Amino acid sequence: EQKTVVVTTILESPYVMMKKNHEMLEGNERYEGYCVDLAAEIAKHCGFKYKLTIVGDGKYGARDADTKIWNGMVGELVYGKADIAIAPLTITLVREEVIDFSKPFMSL
Amino acid sequence: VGDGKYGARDADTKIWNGMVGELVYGKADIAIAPLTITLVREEVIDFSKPFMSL
Amino acid sequence: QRKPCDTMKVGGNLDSKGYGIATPKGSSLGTPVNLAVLKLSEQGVLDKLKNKWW
Amino acid sequence: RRSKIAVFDKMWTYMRSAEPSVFVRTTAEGVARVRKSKGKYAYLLESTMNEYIEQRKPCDTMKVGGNLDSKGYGIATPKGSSLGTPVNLAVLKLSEQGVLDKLKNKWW
Repeated sequence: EQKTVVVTTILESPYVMMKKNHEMLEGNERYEGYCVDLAAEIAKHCGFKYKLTIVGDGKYGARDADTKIWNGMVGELVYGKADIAIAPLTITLVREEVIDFSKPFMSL
Repeated sequence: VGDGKYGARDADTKIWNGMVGELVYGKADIAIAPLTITLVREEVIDFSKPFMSL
Repeated sequence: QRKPCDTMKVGGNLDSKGYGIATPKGSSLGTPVNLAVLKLSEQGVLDKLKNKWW
Repeated sequence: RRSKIAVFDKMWTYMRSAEPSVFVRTTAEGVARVRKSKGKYAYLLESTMNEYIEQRKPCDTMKVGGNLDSKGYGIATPKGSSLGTPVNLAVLKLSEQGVLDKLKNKWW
């Protein structure tokens, strides 16, 4: 059977924003914005349930050349903990070596 | 190659004609041309990340 | 488009870059997501969403 | 034909009902129809072609406006060929080092 899939994202505004009702509401309804609308569309296509979590350390991250640790969203994704990063994560050479990007959904 | 187009599907024969057909039938190793990326094409050939925007 | 709305943008773009969905290497999620992210681009839904927030 | 957002549809309804026929079936006919019509006629085409046609003689037209969408060209490889995966790195490594900008400037 299928199990719900974690999805990791960073607030960064207006991609993700806090609902003005988080004092009371529970679950995904805490969050709204362009990212959430895109998430629901992908979920409707692929047919998976998803649970949002805010990223643990607030940063996109890159490999530290000293410790070889990956921090950030890429840290939570590479070490097998997040499974998808729907985020404004910029494609750059050092990232393609460890994760796969779709074709780009926006240009800047 | 004598396409003049950039390859398209024939809806009748289902045969690929033009540029993309030469890759599907394996006549060449790699194509480098300004063919535009669209959903009909990924299902039968692979594209890099885009080298230009328009 | 945020108050006090006293800036203005000018001119072109000095470079180009793209955002993207990301998945772990070897995940089964990798191929269907890229198809969805192409399919949504052609139906215009993405620009409708952009207008819905900017 | 599938436009949204309640601006393009006015143009579509116009082109569906104007007389005489506003469309042309080859691009050089569109260029000629612009060039002869003393600026009373305008045409829509791929920006990369527009930005080249500007630079040829007679040098009598100019680009105006931004864009309506975004699309990109790409290298193509036959499915499952081992050659495809290093090219996907090569294209990235070139873009971050200015080569694909200098090669554009050289020719346009």
